[PDB]
Amino acid sequence: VKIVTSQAEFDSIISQNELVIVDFFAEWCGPCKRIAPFYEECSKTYTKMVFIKVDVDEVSEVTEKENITSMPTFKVYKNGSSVDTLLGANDSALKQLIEKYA
Amino acid sequence: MVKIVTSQAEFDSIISQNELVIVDFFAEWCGPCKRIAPFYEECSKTYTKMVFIKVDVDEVSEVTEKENITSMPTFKVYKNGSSVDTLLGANDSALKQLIEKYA
Repeated sequence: VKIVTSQAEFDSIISQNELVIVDFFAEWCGPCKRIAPFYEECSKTYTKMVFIKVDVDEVSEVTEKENITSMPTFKVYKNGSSVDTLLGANDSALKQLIEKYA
Repeated sequence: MVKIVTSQAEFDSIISQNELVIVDFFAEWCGPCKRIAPFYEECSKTYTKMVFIKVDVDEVSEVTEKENITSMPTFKVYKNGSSVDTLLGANDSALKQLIEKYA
């Protein structure tokens, strides 16, 4: 699962893929680490969607622009725009979000 | 997509008609078991080399007593009809590791 290291790379991936999900994680956040393996797993089966990760401190610029309050946050983008957004680390909840779009 | 096994005969059959079987010993009274269910179902979709089954410890008492299941949940893997590895607890990272060890 691609970890995005810059604004440019974020803006680029989101703009030239019709379906992208982004997992806003951080190494200081336990729940994020908990759900990572499940996220990795889904990215394997739900091939209609591009899976990326963004470390909220690593790319501050993107977190402040995407307005992230709690941790983790999963946002999906369709055609370059924010469409759905889920807060927290629950497996079934995240499954339900992904299936909504693939 | 993950068979719930409802009898010892069926348990025995699957274990013996299949090269690799992983089994998730769950129960409806066990919170942890319910949490890890979606990950297990997901894994079954991708790690196709291996047959995933669930067994409810109380529904199939005879099996849980024979397989000597103490903690909940328990995942066992079987290669060629014999118990080969067993993981206790509901940890996504750990369960992945166990499955990856065989597919």
